Amino acid sequence: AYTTFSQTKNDQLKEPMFFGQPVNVARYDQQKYDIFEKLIEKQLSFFWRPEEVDVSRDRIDYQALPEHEKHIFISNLKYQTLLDSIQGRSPNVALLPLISIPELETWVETWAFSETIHSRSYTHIIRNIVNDPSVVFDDIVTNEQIQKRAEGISSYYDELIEMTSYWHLLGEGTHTVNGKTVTVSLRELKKKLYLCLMSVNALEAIRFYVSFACSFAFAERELMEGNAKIIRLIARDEALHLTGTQHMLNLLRSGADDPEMAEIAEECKQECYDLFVQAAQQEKDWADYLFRDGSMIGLNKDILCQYVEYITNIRMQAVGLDLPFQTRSNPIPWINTWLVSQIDSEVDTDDLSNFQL
Amino acid sequence: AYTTFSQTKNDQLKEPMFFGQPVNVARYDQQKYDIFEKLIEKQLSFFWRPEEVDVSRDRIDYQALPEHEKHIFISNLKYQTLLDSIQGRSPNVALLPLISIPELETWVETWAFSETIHSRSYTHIIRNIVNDPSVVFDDIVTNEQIQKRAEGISSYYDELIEMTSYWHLLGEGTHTVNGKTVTVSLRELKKKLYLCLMSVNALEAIRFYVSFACSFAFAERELMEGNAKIIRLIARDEALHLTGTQHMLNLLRSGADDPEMAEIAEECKQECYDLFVQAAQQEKDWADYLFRDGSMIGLNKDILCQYVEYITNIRMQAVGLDLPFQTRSNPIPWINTWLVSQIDSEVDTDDLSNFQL
Amino acid sequence: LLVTKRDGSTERINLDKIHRVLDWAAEGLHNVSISQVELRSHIQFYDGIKTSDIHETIIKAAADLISRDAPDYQYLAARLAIFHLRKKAYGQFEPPALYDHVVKMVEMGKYDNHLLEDYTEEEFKQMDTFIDHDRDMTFSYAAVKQLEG
Ligand SMILES: Nc1ncnc2c1ncn2[C@H]1C[C@H](O)[C@@H](COP(=O)(O)OP(=O)(O)O)O1
Ligand SMILES: [Mg+2]
Repeated sequence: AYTTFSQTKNDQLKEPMFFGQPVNVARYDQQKYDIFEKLIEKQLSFFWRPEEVDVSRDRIDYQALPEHEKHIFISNLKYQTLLDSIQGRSPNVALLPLISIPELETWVETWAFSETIHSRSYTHIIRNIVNDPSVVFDDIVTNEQIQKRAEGISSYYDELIEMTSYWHLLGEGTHTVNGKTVTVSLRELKKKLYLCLMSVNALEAIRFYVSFACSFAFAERELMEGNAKIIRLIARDEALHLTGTQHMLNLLRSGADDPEMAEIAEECKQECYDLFVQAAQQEKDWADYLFRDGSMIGLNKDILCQYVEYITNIRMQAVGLDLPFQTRSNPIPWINTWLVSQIDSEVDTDDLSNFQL
Repeated sequence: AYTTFSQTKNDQLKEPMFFGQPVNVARYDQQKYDIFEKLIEKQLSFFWRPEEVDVSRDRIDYQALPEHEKHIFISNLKYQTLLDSIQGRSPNVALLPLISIPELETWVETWAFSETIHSRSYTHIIRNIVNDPSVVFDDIVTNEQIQKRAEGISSYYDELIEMTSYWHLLGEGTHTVNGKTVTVSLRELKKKLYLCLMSVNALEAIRFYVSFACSFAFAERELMEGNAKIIRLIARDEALHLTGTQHMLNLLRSGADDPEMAEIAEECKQECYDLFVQAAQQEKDWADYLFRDGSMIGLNKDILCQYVEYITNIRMQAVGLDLPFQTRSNPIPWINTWLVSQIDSEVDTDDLSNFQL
Repeated sequence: LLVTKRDGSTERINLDKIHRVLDWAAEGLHNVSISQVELRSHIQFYDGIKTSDIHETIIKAAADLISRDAPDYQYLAARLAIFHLRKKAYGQFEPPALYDHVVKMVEMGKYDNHLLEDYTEEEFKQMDTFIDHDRDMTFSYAAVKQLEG
């Protein structure tokens, strides 16, 4: 079963990332994988609060927008509030009961904590842009275009949480639970983790960056500049988050951590590819909904969908998957601004006399 | 089962603190209990990093200490590393699958995140005073004098985590799991949460403050002043943490949040009282190990045990429990410093003659 | 809000008109961005804004995006500028017949009248078959600015 302080003395440098002995003593003088120590330090150095950004002049800009541009802004803001709502709690609930090295345990909690700052900033943005924040928040759970992806994203988490509970309560084997037969396979648990991390990677490396394009496009018109400063801080955090899942996935895929895992990751390659392709398709349809009533300067359905294909190819290659879309150049290059930050008069007649004209 | 984004649109202001519908949308424009919003805002404003504190003098002071005072400092430092190792992960693993209002969910993650800074500072202190930090960290798990109370605190966490998993997988009722019959009682689950929160309160309000006395005693002699600066920042955080559990306990006990909970808190009143007294007895037992090789100016076994009884009465009364020890004044009053923040020449002869001698 | 067309008429603003003209100018080019041109224009719309001022603004924006990393902007800005110069002289994209143009220009005093004395209408129509107006699509932006300037 899961224990909050395992009694066995283990060498934490030799444990795997997941499914080993639960971490007991939290030490930060040594790491098996120093990428997560660097991610913690980088995240701690980025610590920001939403209230330290001036968002007062954003209300003027929002009220002046056309009606279909209010819809684009608010739909993108509702979708962001949803995703970082899931991300606020899910890494803690889903990964902490599985982690067996301290540096990855602390990163997941730092990762999850920084997501709560993101959720707090969305309330800060909403509170300073609309008159009744309840109108926006109440629509997030019932929204037809959002809910289809909320259940899809959360299901990978939910299935991993469920198998983990069975694995802690019953252990590996074939079990009987109220008559019905239940098989708990550690190999199947490793498959639900790998698929979940893939879904989380596409969530933070594709879904959110499509959302950044909408937020930063308004800022390129010098509008919603308070929101854009906060989204810039979020995007700086988001780059760290997707780097974490990239290293987790590649370490699992390469078999460095678990010999069994390299083979399991190969059996999932087709399901992971379909997972990313479906994620890309869902965002294209989301862009189709965003611009149904019109577009704006610098962003329309084609431009945003082209960015979906551009950003997906980059992410899928980073985790060793086949490219589903055609090679393309960055359709919105302006988004990179937001994601990364006396004459010497002496003459010698003798030297000139050496000249033969 | 547990879901990371419950698809039911519910009024979060009307949910209970625990066991209600899992939190879906993370919003901070409204709270059922604003105490947790104030605690979040206050914890975020206290954000500090260990590396920004000068600890260079501390290596010299520690090496110059008598050997029996080295034992006091490092044993108290090992014990602190142990407790905040549990506190780093446990509120996240044990409480997040149960919380049903967003302000309390975010506070638990802010609470847990701040504990990882504590764990990181213990590494910062250790690595700056000893030559091989591995000797200290490996001794936390292998020393028989420390590990015994790891079992005390972690057992309340572990049992709540286990029953929570049964409650999510099977639901309430009498179930048969591999022949053996298993009963899942929501009333017994609420009883394990209340007992757990009581144990965590005694951990942060009693166990850690006994540890603060040792660190600050060295500072009153102008020794280990770099460690004392860090412990002062930790103690400021700890004051927020114990205020959190106090409000959770009192809200559950009063029946304001859940009427069923008030009845359960009455059945546990004796079990909770025994839990707090035992925690104090264990800290008395720990003080016997700290001073087995001698004492120091201002602190010995007698003085520290008096502080245990002094601080226990205060904490237990705050959560509506009977005082187990005799009333006494603060035996170390110096610790409060660290746990907060011509002639007028005029004469009137006519007035004088109206005087009778 | 309304813009003012080249013929003087007004109609409410439609960004698809700007999207379409940019998609046409960027067709076949590598490493160019319709989004970048619109955003770098920093176009300040006011009610009654001339549609010709809008086009001149997005020509300057695409022209200033010429760089080593995206050299094909030299053709995007040229195609936009050629399009703009067609409207200024003809009111439309397709140029008129060579003879009809020469007659109008000699009457306005902008061409030398010897053109109508040394060449017949049948000869002017024969030189119109020599002309390939698609060769305006082979200029770079610097070429067009020297042409119009
Ligand atoms: N209603 C509208 N709103 C905004 N821009 C427009 C518009 N109609 C045309 N444009 C843009 C597209 C062209 O790049 C530019 C002028 O091109 P044009 O086709 O010569 O002008 P027009 O259609 O006004 O005669 O103005
Ligand atoms: Mg036109």
